[PDB]
Amino acid sequence: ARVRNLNRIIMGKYEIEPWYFSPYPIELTDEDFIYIDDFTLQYFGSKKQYERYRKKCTLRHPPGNEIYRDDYVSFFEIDGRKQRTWCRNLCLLSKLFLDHKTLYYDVDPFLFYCMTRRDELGHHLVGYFSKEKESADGYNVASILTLPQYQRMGYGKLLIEFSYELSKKENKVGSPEKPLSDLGLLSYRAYWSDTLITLLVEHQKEITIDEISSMTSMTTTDILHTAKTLNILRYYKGQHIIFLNEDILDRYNRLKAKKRRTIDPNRLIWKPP
Ligand SMILES: CC(C)(COP(=O)(O)OP(=O)(O)OC[C@H]1O[C@@H](n2cnc3c(N)ncnc32)[C@H](O)[C@@H]1OP(=O)(O)O)[C@@H](O)C(=O)NCCC(=O)NCCS
Ligand code: NA
Repeated sequence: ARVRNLNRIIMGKYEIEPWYFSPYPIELTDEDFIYIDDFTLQYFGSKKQYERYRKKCTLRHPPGNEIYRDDYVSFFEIDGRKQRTWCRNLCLLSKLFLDHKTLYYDVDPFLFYCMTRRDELGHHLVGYFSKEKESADGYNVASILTLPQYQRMGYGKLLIEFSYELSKKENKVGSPEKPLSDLGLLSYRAYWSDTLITLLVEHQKEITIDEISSMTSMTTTDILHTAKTLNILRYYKGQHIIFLNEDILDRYNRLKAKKRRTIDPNRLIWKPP
């Protein structure tokens, strides 16, 4: 009698191996897989069951409002209490790639921003980030995930950038909830670095902290830590600023050569609470 652990999930054409344990309310059996519908995120212990439900009429994108949509990606705003089942299913899936996450069942306190790539085949959920409706610490991101099959493609950077666009529209500075996983922190540092580097070449050669905070919603702390790592912290005309140098132009051109996608602030049609 084999009592196996969840060693792989079937999502679309991908067979994915979990990084961490997730509290799926499933029976332990001699099999080590479950099916995860790439639309409803619902889980099944048998291909047959998955099949039965695949046939039923359902939307082909996240159950939320599409508040951002460009030729590359779309962002859907989902309210936990308004879509408990779907969101609980999203947290269960997310917990497979996070060392720690709050009780997946309690989704009412969060707002979920899900990102999709649109193909001739429709919407494909590639990542998302959650956010506390009310955060005592002003965190603008609770948990953030790029589905593993789509990692290392720039989507995570898009997710972080979008989270900052909400904060800008909200007229508040924000920072991701601490502590961060090594993966998340390295993604954030790359993002903070690319942002200051782009601001210094496309906006102004010298920028004060307030100006950077105003244009990016980044916190003083994250701005200063980033400016120090790049060695661009200086004092000019009475206040601390970040300045442009040769290394920056170089890094910028390299970044640009990578021809990456970004978030167009003008395409965010959204009003904060
Ligand atoms: C942290 C996380 C969101 C990052 O997401 P991601 O989709 O991999 O992020 P990005 O792709 O934007 O990261 C940029 C990296 O992708 C690489 N990349 C992007 N497009 C590429 C392409 N076409 N060819 C080669 N590399 C590419 C970048 O070069 C960069 O590599 P580097 O980090 O060594 O410099 C993801 O690892 C994740 O969901 N992890 C599990 C959850 C977690 O730890 N969350 C943080 C807790 S708050
Ligand atoms: Na996080």
